[PDB]
Amino acid sequence: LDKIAIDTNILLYAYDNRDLDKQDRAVEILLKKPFVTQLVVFEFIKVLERRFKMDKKEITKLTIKLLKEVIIPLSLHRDIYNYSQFLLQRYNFGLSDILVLSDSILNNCTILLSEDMCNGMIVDKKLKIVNPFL
Amino acid sequence: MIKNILGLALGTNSIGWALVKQDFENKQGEILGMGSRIIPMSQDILGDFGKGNSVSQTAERTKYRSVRRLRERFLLRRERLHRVLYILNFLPEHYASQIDFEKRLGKFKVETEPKLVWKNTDGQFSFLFQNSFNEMLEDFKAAGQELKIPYDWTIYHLRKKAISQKIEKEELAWILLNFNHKRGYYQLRGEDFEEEKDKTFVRLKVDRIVDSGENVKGKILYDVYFENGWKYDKQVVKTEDWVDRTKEFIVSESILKNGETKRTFKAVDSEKDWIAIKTKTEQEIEHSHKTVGTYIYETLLQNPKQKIKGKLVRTIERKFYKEELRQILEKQKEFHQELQSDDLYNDCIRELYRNNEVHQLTLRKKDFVHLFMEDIIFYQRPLRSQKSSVSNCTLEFRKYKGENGAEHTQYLKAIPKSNPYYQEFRLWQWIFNLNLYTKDNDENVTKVFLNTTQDFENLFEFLNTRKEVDQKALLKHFKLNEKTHRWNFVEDKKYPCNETKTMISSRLDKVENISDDFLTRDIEQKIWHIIYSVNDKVEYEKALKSFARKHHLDESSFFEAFRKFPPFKSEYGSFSEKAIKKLLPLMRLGKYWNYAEIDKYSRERIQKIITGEYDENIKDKVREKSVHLTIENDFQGLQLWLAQYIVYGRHSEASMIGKWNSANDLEVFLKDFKQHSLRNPIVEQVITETLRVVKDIWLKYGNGTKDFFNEIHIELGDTRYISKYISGILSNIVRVEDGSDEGVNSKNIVPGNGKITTQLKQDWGLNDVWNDLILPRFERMNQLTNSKDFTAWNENHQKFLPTVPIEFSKGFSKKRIDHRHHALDALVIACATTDHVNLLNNQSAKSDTKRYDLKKKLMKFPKQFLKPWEKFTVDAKHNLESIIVSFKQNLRVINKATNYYEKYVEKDGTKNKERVEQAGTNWAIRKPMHKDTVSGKVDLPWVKVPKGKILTATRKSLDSSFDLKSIGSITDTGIQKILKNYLAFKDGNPELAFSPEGIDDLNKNIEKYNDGKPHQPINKVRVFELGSKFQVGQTGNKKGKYVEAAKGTNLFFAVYEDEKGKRSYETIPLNEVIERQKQGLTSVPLENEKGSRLLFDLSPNDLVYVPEIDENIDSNFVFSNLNKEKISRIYKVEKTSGTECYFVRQDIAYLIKQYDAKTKIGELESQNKLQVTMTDDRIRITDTCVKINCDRLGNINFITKEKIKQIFNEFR
DNA sequence: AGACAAAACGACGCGTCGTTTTGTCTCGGCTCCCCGACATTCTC
Ligand SMILES: [Mg+2]
Repeated sequence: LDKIAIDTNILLYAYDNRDLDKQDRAVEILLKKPFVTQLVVFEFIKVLERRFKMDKKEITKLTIKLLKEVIIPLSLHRDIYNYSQFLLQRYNFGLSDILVLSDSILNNCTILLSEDMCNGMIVDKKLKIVNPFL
Repeated sequence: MIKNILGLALGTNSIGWALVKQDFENKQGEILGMGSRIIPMSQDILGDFGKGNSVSQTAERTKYRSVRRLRERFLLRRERLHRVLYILNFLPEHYASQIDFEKRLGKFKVETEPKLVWKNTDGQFSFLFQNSFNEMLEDFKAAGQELKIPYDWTIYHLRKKAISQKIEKEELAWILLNFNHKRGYYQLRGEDFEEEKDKTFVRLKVDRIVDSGENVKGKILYDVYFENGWKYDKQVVKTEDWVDRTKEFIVSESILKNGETKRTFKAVDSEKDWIAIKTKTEQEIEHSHKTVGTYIYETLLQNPKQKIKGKLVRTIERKFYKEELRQILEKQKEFHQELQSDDLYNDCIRELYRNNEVHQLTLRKKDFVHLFMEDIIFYQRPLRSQKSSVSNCTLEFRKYKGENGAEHTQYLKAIPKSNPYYQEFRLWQWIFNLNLYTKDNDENVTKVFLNTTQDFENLFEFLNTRKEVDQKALLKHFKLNEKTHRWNFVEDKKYPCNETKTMISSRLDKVENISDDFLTRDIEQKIWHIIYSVNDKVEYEKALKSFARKHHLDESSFFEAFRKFPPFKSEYGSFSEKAIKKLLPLMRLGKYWNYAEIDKYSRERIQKIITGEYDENIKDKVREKSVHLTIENDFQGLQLWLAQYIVYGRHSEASMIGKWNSANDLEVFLKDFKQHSLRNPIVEQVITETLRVVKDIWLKYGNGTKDFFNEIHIELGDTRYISKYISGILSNIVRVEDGSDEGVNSKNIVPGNGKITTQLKQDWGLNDVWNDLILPRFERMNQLTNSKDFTAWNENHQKFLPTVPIEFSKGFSKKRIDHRHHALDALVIACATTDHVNLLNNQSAKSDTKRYDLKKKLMKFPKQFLKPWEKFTVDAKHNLESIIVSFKQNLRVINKATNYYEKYVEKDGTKNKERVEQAGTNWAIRKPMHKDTVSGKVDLPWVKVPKGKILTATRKSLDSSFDLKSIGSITDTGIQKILKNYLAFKDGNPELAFSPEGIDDLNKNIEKYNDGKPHQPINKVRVFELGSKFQVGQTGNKKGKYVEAAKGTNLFFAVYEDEKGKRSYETIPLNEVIERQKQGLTSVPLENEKGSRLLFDLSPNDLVYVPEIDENIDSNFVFSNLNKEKISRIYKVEKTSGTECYFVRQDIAYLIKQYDAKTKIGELESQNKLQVTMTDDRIRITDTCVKINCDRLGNINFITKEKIKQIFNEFR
């Protein structure tokens, strides 16, 4: 029993080809219907528009399809800002990462998956970060 | 001509502040500001501090802390017992399996509750000591009582058996833990009293009462005789309750000097007085002549239904347990070789004190018995040193530079008064203070018998040999007698005469076998230091024997001389030892005086004085007084004043006067204020809040500039403590530095009295503005009671006056039922000039003309006072009908606390005991989390339980208040049946049925009401209740404890709104507030489960505006045009529960009539607070109220454009 | 006529506004520091 959350990295490695192993492990990780934040989808849209220069229509179609079928969005907790400031005193991370962990934690998530953000490090003794591609 | 006036009225929890800008000469002026600050606490404290009953939350916190600390010390004792016994291989395998000995030293493994004897195998519990159980059954069979007894009764059989037989090691470990449970009463000081110490609880019978011929108060007093031949020391009047009455007394007998017992008496009641119970149980144990364990075992043998814990043995001297445990250990010692193996003993010593090799070296010389008894179980820590709290000398200082590069001053602790230095000082001071008078002419007969130095020499030598003198001895020293002379002191009073040295002389005289010169200054001061420092019996006798060895005296009578020295009283002088030692030479005269013993600085100052030259450290008043000090020899017999100045150069304490220049000085003074520096917390809170309020008004109205307050008027209206302290503190701001204003208080500080304020309020029509303001409340009560007794018409004024019926006039005052009476008082005080207070305090003139000018200047022609300005009264109306009352709040839920603890740290290759700070985070809860009573959850098939609620059952005493409805609320059905039968049998009268006699009768005849079936007796029953109770904790058995929220802990009330518009309410209890604030979040969730956005949170003492039924307040703001209809619709939260919030109009202090369940009437119904408005619309406040925010001065605070700029101007 | 939409029935049944009433940890021993007030003497 555990609540799995994920970050922009898993979706980005899922989409790209040149990293066949990373893309694979990402697509199996998407099979367990892992929960997502609204933030993570927002940076997904941003990186698709900046890095991948995809047109708006296709991007919105893909995000709607994934939110409907593969990934399960989670509500934007209203205490995200105070709690993100709480981890700011004890943790050394980029503020966007602090928000994604804040919203994952406030939604009862136990395990988060990504390359970055200090593999294997438990956050406020209630959430863990696991690099799954290794 | 224009003067700024700050008037302050000080109450128990109220500060009334007013600031006005007056021209008395031109008959003008206007009020700038008014307000009242209220510190909420219940009227219980108000009625309690007048008499005094633990009126401090600090004391309650201290009590909880002490109880906890005792608990952890018991735990630590048991913990060390586990460690030692595990080393000894004494704990059983099944038990010791579930104790951690590696990380948590000796603690039970988490989520386990092992018992030493109850072994669990495949989910079943079995006893471990079967053979001892069978032996105890055989003993009971020999006694012939039963054959079915509890297994856990074996402990007393073993404790008796341990005295003279061999028991297995497991029972010994069990017995040791039991002894750790029950330690016993013990006094740390001890000091075994008179050898007889009779103190014997006896039961005596009064034989006869012979009328003693002592006719007092129209009645002749009788004496009392007893069967043993004893007479009651006191007499008796009431014959009926003394004839042949089996009375039990506590008596003390002392062998008097005549050689007879001086017997005392004291009536005492068993089972109701702790001393009587203790003595009776102690005597029952001794008269049995056996250990208390065997006494308990025998009493359980004879009466197997006996309650031991709390009934049979409650409290007995620690000596009993000590002797029993000693006998047990010694008699088990010769059988168990494990108690002699010194290898194991060293192993235990190393385990228990690995970081203290000194203590190991100490206890390596002892054995197991001393380690178990004196070290682990019966180890009582000594009292903490209060020496660091001793006061400081006002003259001697010391300066030093720390690691921070600053120069800060240490302090010199004051001299103990028992020190012979201070003794000689007080004797010299008195000797200079003494002067004789004659009885005949009451003339100053001095300068004849004590004029030359030799007379004072003989006087001092005489006074050294005694300890305290009287009229007689001081007169007879000079040969004078009672009939002709008096000594200028209280004729029948005794004054200290160096008790220390004289009593030392007596004890050194009784020892004998010594030369009559061994008592000198060095020896006396030494033995004083020994007898002052070591206040502990064994240490004290060691020290005395060592002194008798080092100094060539026999240690056979000297220790007997000094073993029963009564310890010194705890008192200290005003000065320190250095200051007294420096001062002593100058008060000296004759042979005890010499110039050589005066230090360099004072000798230099003496040379400067005699030479007549000019120094900056010497004032003109000095030579004015020291004109007679021409020669250095004149520095003989100098008193305290002159010598003190010459030593330290200051004309005693002349104070610093002081002058604050801005609000920064005040705020620094407030920052540096120390807790517990005054009489009691109430006045301290009042003074601190007054200082905060005056700082705020200074900032708001004068912006912290110099001398913005032209004058401050102060008044109070027990509480007199703050009458002078606040005036002294606030004198700094309104003082004048020109030299005209010199004294303890600034001349601008003008306290008044009740006479002035009441005469003014009558003469100004202020009473009229007040009663006009309050009348609507009385009209509301009239319409509520449907009468006309709450308002009285008058024709002299032609209007309705507030009034109360006589039956509701128990303690009424019209003035105490509002909060802005404080503002009224402040305003009337402010306008009262020094002329007014002088006129009304010194009305006695001795001549009409002299005070007639004040009459013409102040009285209307002496009828009424003339207006400060023509618009005074209506302006006062406008001001007072426009006051917001500001209520201080205490929403402390969590705060940070720092923990220091002793521990051995490795530094520079050495283990040193130093103080470590706790790692990690740890919060302190600042509110009582829940109520003390603990209930347990039950499930009853015959009770229907609503969803979301549970049934909790608690034990209660079966007593007179158990009627049929309540009898139906006991969880036990058979008990319900039996109690129903009994209550029916007593005609349905619980008072007769459930009296203690009735309970006894039911217990004796339980067959008659159980349908003939046997049943155990009943004294307490578990009554169940249906409601919402939450678990105390989650660990161990704390998940089975169900409690209720504590008083005053429903502190936040959330109001949310959904998208359409309805308001939803929630009462958020303290628990989730705690973990929310611990997670850094807001106190209340910002959305509810439905997702409705949170409007806001309400707390007790909050303020809301309740708009009219027609107004639509959605984005109103505009809180600057607060007129009277706006301000009358301001409600303060009072309490909260569920979805209900109760409010009181902010201007209400006390309800005219509270609520009584008989008449069923009240100002605000039963709760004394309404969920709705008091006005005729009666609208739910919670559905339309809007939260507001006020400051200390009660001014509304709202978003503005400057504020919206500054929000992120600060971050820019 | 068919088959969906929902009103109607049931005893049953539990929730709900408004107020009132009820229940709420207790006693023992000391020790030692500080302060306050009120009396006397003494210096200024
Ligand atoms: Mg990131």
